[PDB]
Amino acid sequence: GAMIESSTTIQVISAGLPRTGTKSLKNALEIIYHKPCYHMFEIIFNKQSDIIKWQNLIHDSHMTTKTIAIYDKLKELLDGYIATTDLPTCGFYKDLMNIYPNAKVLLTIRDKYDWLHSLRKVVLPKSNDPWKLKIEEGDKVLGLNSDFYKLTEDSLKFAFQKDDLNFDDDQVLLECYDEYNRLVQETVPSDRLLVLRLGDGWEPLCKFLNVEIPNGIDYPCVNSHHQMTQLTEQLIKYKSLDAIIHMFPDLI
Ligand SMILES: Nc1ncnc2c1ncn2[C@@H]1O[C@H](COP(=O)(O)O)[C@@H](OP(=O)(O)O)[C@H]1O
Ligand SMILES: O=[N+]([O-])c1cc(N[C@@H]2CCN(Cc3ccccc3)C2)ccc1CO
Repeated sequence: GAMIESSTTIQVISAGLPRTGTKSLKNALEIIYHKPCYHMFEIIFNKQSDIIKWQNLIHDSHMTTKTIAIYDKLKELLDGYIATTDLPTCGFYKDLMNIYPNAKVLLTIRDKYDWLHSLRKVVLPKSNDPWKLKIEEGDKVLGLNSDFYKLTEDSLKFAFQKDDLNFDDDQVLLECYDEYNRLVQETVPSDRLLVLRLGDGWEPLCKFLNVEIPNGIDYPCVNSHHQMTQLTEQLIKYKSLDAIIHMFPDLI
């Protein structure tokens, strides 16, 4: 196809929850658009100063005049990006649709038990799981503190529309996952929504976005819980990111 000059603004809003292929989708959108896509890894690795900003925005999110200040801060946080994925953004999908009326919406989904298992290995181990201590030890190497965990918790509560949440309760998390995915599909006009399942690859995505399939580039497969376990163990072993980063090429 011909090469055209794409606008550096949010063109794709992905409402998918963490551990549904968000990092592979981020990578895929960056391959298509050649500009950055937001993700929790953007915060962790490039913009830890954004943590307090997302926390403030969530704090005010329950609240039109008030909306304009909030929408202005969302636009500010996303300046220079061509798409959003992952927490903390995904709970804001309805507001992002208003701010970027010409953006299209994605929802990444998967088997709920595979999702929960992945979530418990990477994002939200149970309180009494010994792996939680290793996760926390590796995170300190990256400069992540209790405010990072607060942002994860609060952005999940915001996405699930809950005042509080028993994070150690699998049944609660599974119900919230199903309800969240059902609500996205009931909210977004079908013309504006593409549901992606793990394994779908390039073709439905590129058709929805009116772009060619990237020539000679396989659809990304990154950020498996096995890979995250290795990342945590290697951070613990070497005590820095820069000592190990060459071992995690497309994930980091
Ligand atoms: N192209 C692909 N095909 C199959 N699974 C993929 C994939 N890309 C990512 N995944 C899976 O999506 C999960 C990561 O999602 P996210 O990037 O949103 O955290 C991981 O699940 P597992 O933890 O079950 O391996 C990973 O294996
Ligand atoms: O809020 N999330 O959804 C969310 C939270 C985390 N936190 C986890 C807890 C343990 N630590 C492991 C690690 C994962 C990746 C990079 C470095 C370290 C971070 C990670 C991802 C997401 C979504 O991509």
